[PDB]
This record gives sequence, structure tokens and C-alpha cells, in this order.
Amino acid sequence: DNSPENSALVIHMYDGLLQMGARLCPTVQLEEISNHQGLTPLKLAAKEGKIEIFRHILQREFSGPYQPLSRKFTEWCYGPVRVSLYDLSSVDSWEKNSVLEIIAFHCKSPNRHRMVVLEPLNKLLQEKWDRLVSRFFFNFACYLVYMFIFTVVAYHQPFGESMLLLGHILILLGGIYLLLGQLWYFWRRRLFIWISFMDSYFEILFLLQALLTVLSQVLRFMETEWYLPLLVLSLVLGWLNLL
Amino acid sequence: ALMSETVNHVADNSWSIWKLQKAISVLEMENGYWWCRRKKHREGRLLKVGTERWCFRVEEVNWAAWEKTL
Amino acid sequence: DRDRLFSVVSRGVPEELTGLLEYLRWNSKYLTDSAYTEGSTGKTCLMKAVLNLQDGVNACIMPLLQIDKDSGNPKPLVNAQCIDEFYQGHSALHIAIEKRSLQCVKLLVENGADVHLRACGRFFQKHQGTCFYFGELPLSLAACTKQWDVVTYLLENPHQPASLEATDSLGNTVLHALVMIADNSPENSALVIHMYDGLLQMGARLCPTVQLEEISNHQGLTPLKLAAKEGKIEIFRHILQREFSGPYQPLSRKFTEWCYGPVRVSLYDLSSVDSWEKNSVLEIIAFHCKSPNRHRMVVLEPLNKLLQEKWDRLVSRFFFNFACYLVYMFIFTVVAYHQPFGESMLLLGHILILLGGIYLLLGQLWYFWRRRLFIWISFMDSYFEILFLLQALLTVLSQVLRFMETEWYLPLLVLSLVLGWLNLLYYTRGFQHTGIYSVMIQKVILRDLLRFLLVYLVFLFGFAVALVSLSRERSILDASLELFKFTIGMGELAFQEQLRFRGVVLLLLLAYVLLTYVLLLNMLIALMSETVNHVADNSWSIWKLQKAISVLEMENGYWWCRRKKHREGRLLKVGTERWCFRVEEVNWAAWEKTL
Repeated sequence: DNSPENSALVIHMYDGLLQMGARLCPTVQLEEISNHQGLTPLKLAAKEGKIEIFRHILQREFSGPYQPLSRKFTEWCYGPVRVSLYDLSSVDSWEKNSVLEIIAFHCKSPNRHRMVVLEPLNKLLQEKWDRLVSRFFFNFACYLVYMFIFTVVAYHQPFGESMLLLGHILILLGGIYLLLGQLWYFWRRRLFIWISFMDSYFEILFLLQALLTVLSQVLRFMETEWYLPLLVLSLVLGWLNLL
Repeated sequence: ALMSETVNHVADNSWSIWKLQKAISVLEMENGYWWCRRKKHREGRLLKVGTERWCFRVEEVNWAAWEKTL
Repeated sequence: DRDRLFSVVSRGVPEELTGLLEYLRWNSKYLTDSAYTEGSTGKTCLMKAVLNLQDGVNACIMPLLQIDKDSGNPKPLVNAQCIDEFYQGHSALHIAIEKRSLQCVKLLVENGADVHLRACGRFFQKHQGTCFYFGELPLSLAACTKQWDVVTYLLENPHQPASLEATDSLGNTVLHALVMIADNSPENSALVIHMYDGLLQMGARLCPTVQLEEISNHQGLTPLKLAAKEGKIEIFRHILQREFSGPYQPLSRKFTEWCYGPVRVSLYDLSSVDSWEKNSVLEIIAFHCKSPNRHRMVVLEPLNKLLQEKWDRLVSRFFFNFACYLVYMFIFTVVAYHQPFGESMLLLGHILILLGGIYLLLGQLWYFWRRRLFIWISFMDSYFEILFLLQALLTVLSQVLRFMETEWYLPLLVLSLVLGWLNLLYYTRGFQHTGIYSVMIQKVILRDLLRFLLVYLVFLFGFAVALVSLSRERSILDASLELFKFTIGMGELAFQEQLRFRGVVLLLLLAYVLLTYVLLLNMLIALMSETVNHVADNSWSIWKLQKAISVLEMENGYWWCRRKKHREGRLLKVGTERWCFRVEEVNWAAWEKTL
């Protein structure tokens, strides 16, 4: 538990047991053994919310004969510039069910936001974000274009008839695509989504907007007089979801 | 009440939340679209020989630590 | 590659190798030279001989001690590693200096090492891998690494004495390199200050006829100006007010005396003077400074009182300009109002406004000509200079459009009038009580509000389009004024009677009103959250910087009359010959410290 004395006790005991296990049995990976839930001590520490032992395990280094039992290797290279190498068993979706996914999704503790700025994870996530900003902006531009087209079609709705039909069918395809994407997302993440909802409330607003759009578009074919209110509600919800 | 919530504790307790949101977003994006499963990136491979394991390399200029040793 | 076996051998017993190398060499001795081409991909054997790092002496009987015997190509001047190898551009002397091996440096310099050998290749690694810009000279590398003995041996070397005034490719000297590597940390600041003082004293001792600190690099900067421009403050402050007591007294900038009892009077040397001898410290701080620390360097000690005196000497011109602008605005307002003996007065007013507008436009163009594209340094503090230009341009364009008798004269004239009336707010630079809050609230507004109007306008347009699309079965898209009436107080929220889908319209209006109230609440709370109680002294500095910019602009004089440069606080006299600024202060703790 996150207390000054217990953290020191558990760190000391962990290091001593690891060293003695290396001495007595140098041919077994103690830290690679997994329990019934399919977790290692590092993953278990990440999931349970413990941060002190998690941080110590993440960046521990040994200097003497126990050097192989280390995760951070430090050297001085060229004068007063220190270069350090961190072992990567907390890698991203590759070899899935890793530390990053566990922190992001399966973590009930309110301390999950404090474990993403430790040292390896912060720079790794910064690099990943810098590598994928282009896709984010491309998706933003595509959504803006779709919203503009839908607004134009809604306004011009009473050669023109063909354009209106093309706009309506394009909106139908866009709505069903968004609905199917949200359903796929909710299929990937099971009822475990009950972990929290203060940070994933847009994923249901998008689903609601897509469902309303699809329902209005399919209701138009029956020529019901309730098409306009549902279409307008879908338009305003999609415009609000841009935030 | 909304003013009373501002206890001046979000100086670093709000930046962490933004970092977590960015992490969730990048995790969602790198998984790829449903109609096209994107190939997993090999990240910072740097296999090499550590004293054989993939590693992530970070450099920093430190003067106090350097001046500590002679 | 096995052929590189000759690169590394068992040191201490080079009998057969040396015997076969010098002379003879079967067919010809030139093969030995080729051994330096095939030794590695750019690294010679001497580099590895230094890098062995054995106990005590690194290479015991170093092969170089006999290599110079069979030398036909200058080997002590090793060709620095080329291409990209994360260690390119390093010579044997650089490697010896790095490992803090004074003995290796001595043996290399005894055999005729080439001092002043710029690191040819290191500037590749400066951008490829580890930057560590140290000065590209062995002396600079020794000084920046805190090795006093190596520097001492290199300078007063009987064989090859290093020159303290030597320069690298960029034009930097050892002092420039020390300034450049400095960063605002407690340890590095002390290290660089100590090294700077020691090097200055040793340069005075060895060469008392050269001004080391007066040497300028390619950019045309001195160590003081370089420190001011790069944003370093600790070394800048130390250089600005350093004093020496012993025989090194002339190498000082602050002279302190007690005068009459417990009142201490101090004289500061003035090489950071104003526009006189232009390209000085004040101009560099005011204009050419990308760092956000520029506002913290105007309250150090000489600069603060100098700027205070300059402002006190030029408040009259500021108020005269304010009065003239107010008179012009009043005349323009009167002419605009009275515009439909009277015809002559109206024509005189119109032509006077034309002259005023062209004068303001030409003044702004002159200002933008004096400050080139370098104005890209910042814009959070110089946004009035474009508003004035816009207002002058609009006024001139409207006045010239009047002569063609176009019917668009009135809107442009009214826009010019309102812009000129709004531009009057710039003159709140004085009146400290207003300005301290005004500068910081301006920064906050410019940073925050620019990301409100976009999203609010987007939501308003979306809701308006939805309402006009629903109500067609509010008649046009331009009828979005209802939402603005709602956000200002009006709106007439009521049933539409004839519209059958009245419930949907009511729900949309409710959603819009709650959304906009929530957004404005968010902005309010964010603006409050900005107030972290850190502007207690971080906002007064901004006001001082604005006053400094204003006085720099004013003292330059008008474009049509170049004002003569003021001789400032001359006080030439005799300092132990240099212009000085005198400041007095009553101190009791310092006086009571001595007896």
C-alpha cells in the first residue's frame, strides 16, 4: 500500500528474494510466472493501482554481479550527456494484454492517471502521439466534411432531385458506417466498460447520433411525417458531437 | 460551489488527465479501422545486445549528476 | 574483420611489430602508411591506444613514442573521424582531454600535437546525435569540462602555447562557448561563473594588453550581448554587476564606496547603454529575444533604474502625443457628425483628416520598415501597431474613395472612426495601477477568448440551420439573430402556433440555451483558474517591459525629425575613463556588518 514504510519493506523484500532466486536457481524466470487471471507481478501492480512498487519495478538497476536482473541501463556516452535504455515489456498492443492497455482500460483505482507520467511511459506515449497526429487531423477533416454535407442537404431539402437523392443516400451510408463503427468498438470492449464513464461519454453520444440518423433515414422510405424532427435532432446532435 | 471546487490542486492533477486522454486516443487509433486491420508497428525495436532484448533509448543533459563524479 | 588485428595488440612488448614496421618493410615502407587507411573506418591506432585506459598510464610505452621515429605523414595531427559514427570529428588530443588524462595530453603535445585544431566532423554529431556544443576547440573542451590543470598546461605551454583569443567556425571564443552551454540550474551556473572568472583573470595575467570580452563573433555579438539574447540570466546578471577587490580590480563593472556614513554609493559601468552606439543590450532584450525570460531581465539593478530615469525624462512627450491624438479624434468625430461658410469648414475638416490619416499611415510604415521580419519574435505585446496601421489604411482609402463620389464612403468612414476611437485604449501604458492588471488581463484574453468565438459561432450556425430547416414546413438562414437575442436577453421564447412540430422547436431552443450557458460558465471558470496567484511579480515585470519598449520607440524620434541622441548619464571621470551610472542607497545591515 502507498505508505512510506510498507513501500520500503516490500521493495527490499522483492529485491532480496529476486537476488536469492537468481543465486539458487539461475535458470528460471521468476518474474515471468503468471497467475490464474493471466497477470505478472508488473501487470498485477499496474492493475491493482499500486504505484510505488510499480515504479520501482519499472526502472530498477543493479551494478554488481546481479546486473542482468535490471531494466534500466545507464551510460555517459560523450561528456555530461547521460543516455539510458529501458527494457520494453510494457509495449503497446503488440503482444496484447500489456501494461499500457491495463492502465488505460482495466483499472478501477483513481490513481490510473498518475502512472502514465513515470518515465518510460511518458516519452513512449509522446512519441506515439507525435507519430499519429496526422490520422487524428484527417479523421477530424473527414468528420467536418460529412457534417457540412449533411447540413447542406438538410437546408436544401424541401438535376436538383438527383443531387438531393445522392445526398440522402450518402448520409445514409455515413450514418450506417458510424453506427457499425461504434458497435464494433462496444464489441471490442465488453461489459468491463463499467470501470468508468467520466472519460468515455462521447462513445455513447456518437452511437446515439448514428442511431437517430439511421432510424430517420429508414423512416423516410415509409413516407412518415416524423422524418423532419428526427433528421433535425440528428443534425444538431452531430454538430454538438464535434466538440 | 463551482468556484469552491478550484482548490488549486489541478496544477499537475489536470495535466495527467489530459495525458491519459491522449493515451486512450492513441490506443484507439493505432488499433486501426474495423474495415482495415492495420499492421502492428514494430515500435522502438533496438534489439541489439544488452550486456538480446528490445529497448527504448532516452538521452538527457544532466550537470549535477555529472559533477557528482570525477 | 581479422585484418584489423594490427589495430589492437598486447601493449608493452612491441618488439617484432616495430622492427618490421620501421624501414625495410619487405617491398616498400609505403605499406605502413596504408596501414593507417585500413586501421578502421576512420579511426587510427592512436585513438584506440588512448582509449585502452589501462591502470595508471594508459598505454605504458605508447607506440607513438616510436611512431614519430618512422613518420613521413604527420600522424600526431590525426585525421578526425569522418562520416557519421557518433564520435566523428574527434582527434587524439580531444580524446585525451576527455578522459581527464593529463599525462596523455603531455605526451601528445610533446610529439608536436596540433593545437587550435577545430573539430572537423563534430558539427555533424551536433545535429545527428549528442549535440553538446562545447566550442569545437581543445581549449574550449577543457574549460567546459572543469579541468583546471589541463587548461593551465595548454595555455602556458612552452612548446605550443594555446591562444586564448582563438575562435571557431561560428566565431565563438571560449567565453562565448561558456555562455552558450550555460543553463538556469544551481550547479551549472556556479560552474560557468567560476570558469569565466578564472579564465578572465588568467588572460589578464598572461596577456594584460588584450580585451577578451570585447571580441565579437560572426553574428556581431559579445559575451554580454550573447547572454542577453540567448535568455541566460544567471551568467548575464553576474557579468552585469561583478566586482573584484585585489589586484584584479580593473576587471570589474561595479565600484562601491561608503561616502558619508551608512549610505553606500555604487557606480555601474555602462556598455548596456541605450540606442547610442546601437545594437546594445537594451535593444536586444526589448526586440531580439525569443525566450520567455526577457521580461525578467529588465529589473536586475542597473537596467531598472536606468529605464526608470528614461521614463521620467520622457513622460511629457507621451502625454503630448496622447493629447494630440485626442484632439485629432475629436475633430474627426465632429466632422463625421456634421457631414450631411459651412462648406469651406467641411472641406477643411475633410482635407485635415486626409493629412492626418496619411501621416499616421506613413509613420506606421516607417516603424514596420525599421523592424524587419524579425517582428516574428512575438506578437502578444505589439498588436496595437497593426491596429493603428489598419485604421490609417481604412481612413486613407475612404478619403481617396470620396473623390470618385462612390456611395460606399459612409460605411468606410464610420469604420475608420470606430477603429480610431477604439485604438485610444493603447495609451494606458502609464498609470501603474491600471497597467499592472491591464497587461496581464490582455494576455489572458488574447490567449483564451480566441478559442470561444469559433465554437460558439459554430453551434449558433448549426442550431440556426436546424431551426430554419424544421420551420420551413424564421424563414431564411440569415434569421439567426434570434439566438443572439437569446444570449443577450431577448428572444421571445413562445409557442409558434401554426408550426405543428412546436415541441421539437421548443426542445431545440432549450438545448441551445443550456449549451450556451454551460459554455460561458466553462469560460468563466477557466478565466478564474488562470489566476494562480503567480502574477504578483510576474505581471509588474511585463509592465516594466512595456514601458521599456515605449521609451525605446519614443526616444528614437519622429520620422520627419531625427532627434539627437541624448548623452545619458555621461559621468566620464576616472574609474581607478569609462562612462558610469551612479546609484545611492541607505543600508544598515551591510554597514553594521563592518566596524
